[PDB]
Amino acid sequence: SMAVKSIKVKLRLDDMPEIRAGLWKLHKEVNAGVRYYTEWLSLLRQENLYRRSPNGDGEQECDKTAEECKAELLERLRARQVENGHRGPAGSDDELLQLARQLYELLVPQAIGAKGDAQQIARKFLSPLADKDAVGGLGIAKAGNKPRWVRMREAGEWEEEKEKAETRKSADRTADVLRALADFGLKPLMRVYTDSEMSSVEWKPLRKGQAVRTWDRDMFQQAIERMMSWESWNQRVGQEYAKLVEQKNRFEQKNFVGQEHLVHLVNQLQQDMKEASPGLESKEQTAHYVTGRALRGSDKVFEKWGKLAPDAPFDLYDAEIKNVQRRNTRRFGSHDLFAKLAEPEYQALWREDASFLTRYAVYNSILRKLNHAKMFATFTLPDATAHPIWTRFDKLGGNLHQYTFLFNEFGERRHAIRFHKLLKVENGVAREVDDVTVPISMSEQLDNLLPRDPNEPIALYFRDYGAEQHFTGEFGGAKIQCRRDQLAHMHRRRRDVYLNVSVRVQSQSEARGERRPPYAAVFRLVGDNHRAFVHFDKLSDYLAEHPDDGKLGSEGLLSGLRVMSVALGLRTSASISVFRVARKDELKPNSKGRVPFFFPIKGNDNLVAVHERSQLLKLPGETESKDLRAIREERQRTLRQLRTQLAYLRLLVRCGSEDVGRRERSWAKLIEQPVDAANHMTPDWREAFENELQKLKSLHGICSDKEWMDAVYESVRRVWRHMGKQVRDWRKDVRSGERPKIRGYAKDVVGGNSIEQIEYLERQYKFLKSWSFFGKVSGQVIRAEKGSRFAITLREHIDHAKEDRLKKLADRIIMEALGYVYALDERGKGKWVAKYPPCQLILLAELSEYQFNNDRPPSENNQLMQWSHRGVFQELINQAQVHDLLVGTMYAAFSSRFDARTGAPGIRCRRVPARCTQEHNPEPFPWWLNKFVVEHTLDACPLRADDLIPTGEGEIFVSPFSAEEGDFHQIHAALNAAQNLQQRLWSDFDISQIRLRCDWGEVDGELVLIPRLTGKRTADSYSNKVFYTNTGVTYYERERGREKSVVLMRDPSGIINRGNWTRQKEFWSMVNQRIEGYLVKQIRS
RNA sequence: GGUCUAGAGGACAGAAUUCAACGGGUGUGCCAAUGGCCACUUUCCAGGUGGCAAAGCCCGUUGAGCUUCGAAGUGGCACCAGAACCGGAGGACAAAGUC
DNA sequence: GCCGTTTGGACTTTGTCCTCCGGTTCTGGAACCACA
DNA sequence: TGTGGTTC
Repeated sequence: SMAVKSIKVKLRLDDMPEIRAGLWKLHKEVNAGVRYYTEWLSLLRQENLYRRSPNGDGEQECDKTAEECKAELLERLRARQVENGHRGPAGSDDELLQLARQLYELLVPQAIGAKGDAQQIARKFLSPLADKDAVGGLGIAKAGNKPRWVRMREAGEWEEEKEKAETRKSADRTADVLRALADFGLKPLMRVYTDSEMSSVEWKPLRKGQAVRTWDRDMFQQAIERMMSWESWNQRVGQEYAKLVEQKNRFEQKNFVGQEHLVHLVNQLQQDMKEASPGLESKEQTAHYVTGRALRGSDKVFEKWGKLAPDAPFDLYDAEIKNVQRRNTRRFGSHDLFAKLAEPEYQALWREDASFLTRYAVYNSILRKLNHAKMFATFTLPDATAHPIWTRFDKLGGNLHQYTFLFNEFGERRHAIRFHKLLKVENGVAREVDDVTVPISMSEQLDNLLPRDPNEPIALYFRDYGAEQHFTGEFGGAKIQCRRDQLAHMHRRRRDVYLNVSVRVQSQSEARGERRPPYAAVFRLVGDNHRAFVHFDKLSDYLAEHPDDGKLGSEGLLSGLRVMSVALGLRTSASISVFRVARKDELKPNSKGRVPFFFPIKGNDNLVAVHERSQLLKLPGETESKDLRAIREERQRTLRQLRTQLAYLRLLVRCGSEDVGRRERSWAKLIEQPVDAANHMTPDWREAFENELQKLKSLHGICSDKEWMDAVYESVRRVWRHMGKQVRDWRKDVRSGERPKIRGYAKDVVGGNSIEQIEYLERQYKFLKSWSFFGKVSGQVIRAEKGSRFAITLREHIDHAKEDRLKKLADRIIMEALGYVYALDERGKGKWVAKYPPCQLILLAELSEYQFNNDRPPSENNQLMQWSHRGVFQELINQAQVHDLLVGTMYAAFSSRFDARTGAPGIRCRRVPARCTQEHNPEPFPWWLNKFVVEHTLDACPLRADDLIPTGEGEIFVSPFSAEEGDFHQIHAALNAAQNLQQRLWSDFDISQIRLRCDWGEVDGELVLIPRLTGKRTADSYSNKVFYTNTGVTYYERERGREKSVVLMRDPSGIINRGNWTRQKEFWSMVNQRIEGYLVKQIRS
């Protein structure tokens, strides 16, 4: 309900090692206590425990079976009866096992599917289970917080709330289980950890009537928490595994019921390639099974195969596969699969049903995921070093061991933390102490915290650049943390210790006592994806109640109604456009009186959405220039040299193979061509590689096998030991190298927080991994060892690089939404200024389904991980909670392929750079300019500057503007996609207005396309309608309601095919003809 | 100034372009930002492990020298965390088949 | 023809190791009454 | 604004 934030603080423990040792001892004690109670709960559960399987990661073993638990549980219960001196009934084994299971389901209600409060369960049971004289859980004690009906009776009147206490107390089996434990001599079931032989700490003596310390209550709660969440996963994993088995059986008899002979044929196929595979021996059940990844682009190959003869030779089938791969090498599948599918014995898989293999690929993915799906969640006890939990500290006034944050205890910014209870270790003995004041290391992050009330040392103020008034906040719970790397170690040194303080920050809306900001009732956010929908009924009154008054920054959220759409990307991290809800009674802009761009709003005809500003929120390093382009090439010069040198080293190693026909085909690739025509290698190493080749050329065929192979391996050592020194010097220049470093603020940097700089680091890790695992023996596999770590310092740097990019991206988006701009003065040199009124809503693209998938090529998956847009989406929701900013998503299908102003479909294009058209020393063409010139054969055509090149992936969106051939509307692709999200917000857009999936069928005697009713919007418009044709390309609607489905497209602007419903294939070829076909024809002249 | 609208911090192209003392401090990190030496890992490179060492770092002041108008400038940025878990995919190695 | 993204290299199959990205389930309390 | 057992 309230924004919580963690500020990690470091403790200066240099001048007091007796307290540093006490904190470490306290950390070991709390982990040992949690492990004691967690182990007790696992025995009361008396079910199977599963652990991580060694000697192979994947499956899971049975660490402790149920009979082992029940046997060990009974050993403790019987020994406890003896320890309590029980003289009454001992109870049978089955009675004690049922009582223990009952108690477990009260401690962890998630075991049976119920809900449980970890705070209140641990408070309710620790004393009744560990205090010898406890009366809690029963109905005897008069203490405790008054019930909810007693609070109403005294103020706020009662009748129904006193009934709910009784009917809930009737179904409360706590009193009977505790009395059943008492009758069996188990009145103290477990032991208080601090008051037992397990702890060697000399704790403060127990008070009268005290048996449990505050430390034990911290331990017992953390044991219930980890137990509850794990039990919730046991139920969740079991359910999701059961749904998989149902998915498998509900799929065979619902997809290919009458297609049984094809299933037997593809099984022969999957085992045909299984035997004829020269790769590694198969071990998985689904090995060589037909997957969707291997069938990538099979739709194009099958249509091109249908236009052939079944008895035709291979090459015409094979060259028809090569053409599909050449069209785009990235979105292509397996050549060998299509090579075997062209064989006449397997042609029936794609000839009869052209969609069978993709259906069966889904069935194979269900088979593989079912073979790896777990049935139970692994159970791992806490460990002080391996799997640590952290000792908690309640705030001042809490019920646990508390702490105060001391502002300026030793200086201007020298803060301190006073632990009211702690441990102190002097000459090996651990001793509990009181009132320990510990200074804090300097933290500029702590400068955002200011004390609020002297009488209450919990209140604070919270600073923020995007808030003119500081937020009111309180200190919360804290936890003592140590570094994970300084944890498994022991040594004999005096280990940094941190305190992780939770800060609860109150937003400006929450400070006024409102559940939600007043503009929250205008925007409906649905689901976890925060799908945004506008209450068009209510925004006419909101503008009357909240008129624009010009207040900037965080002071203008209650005046006006603005929305900022964001288009995330890789070249530019964020592209934004701001719109304002205003009456159509407007006027001309300040500059040159050009009517402002606006969108109509559904429902309200008096109100529109006026465009305010559009910007590219480029993180540092996302710029480009002549000098920047050169430095970025030089920073990877030696790296790209060593990468290609390694590729030719492996070619030389294959020449030393024991397989005649491998070394001969490999030795052919070395002597047939020159070594480095592209000059990608270093000069000196290339010369050494040429010497060994010409040396082996004077021995090939002349010498014997075991004498030639011996020379090949000796020439590999000389060249590998040579390149080894090159890799050594390269790394020396990477860590210790003296490259220029920025001072102060500066735009146009080398890498900064750009995707390229992170991949510049990733490229170094990929090569070093390839360099260390490079094998000098041909055919040997070298993988990492079962627990090794590689490039620890570089890997942590790449992760810290992505973490810093993610947080700075979300902050830029929010600072812009709030209306703040970081501007330079050179007399102040950069300062956040409130320049614009704020936006109450940040509109993102709904991309929850754009996840990593095996169907996508591994490159496209790699980009999605570099991008990590879902991480940007979650970081925005976190940082926006304090600023009362709403973050919502919009249906993003075809957001970048349709015009935001016109509505006509378009093509992403690039413009020719002037480096390639200047007559004085022209630079070579890029990759996209070459592919475009090759497709249309424009070698003798002179390109000009800023020539549009339709590539389908550029940063410039081009759409036809009218029937005039060449009349184009050009705009930034990311900003067009950003404005499209805005246009869809105010019009209540649905994909059914542009795209429709249909199936053939009979309705009124003629063959027509029946549209698929997906969602209530599609059913509201096209349920009673149907589409007919005369040519098969342009469809028209009626009013009555092959085997594959047909997708219909529509131009809302009426420019392409007069906005009639068109088949998807011909529709986009018409868009291509009016853009690509025109630009190509004009270039030819 | 050329190109392109959204008319804005507009967008693409172009032309243009650091020491030294002393004092204080070193939360987690990034910005061209990945520490150094020695030893061990059979062997040289990579990677790992251990040890050692001084610091390297910022902030302030006083001096120097740079570089633009005697004055100014020689650092900026972001930060919601903890534990366990279940998934989703990458990376590397070898063989084979492919633009 | 491809929703969303768009890198120099791109693509598939087999097994086995290290890493990263995404999402779940718990958490980072409150308050009364006898104490001596 | 105590703690420690106890109830919400």
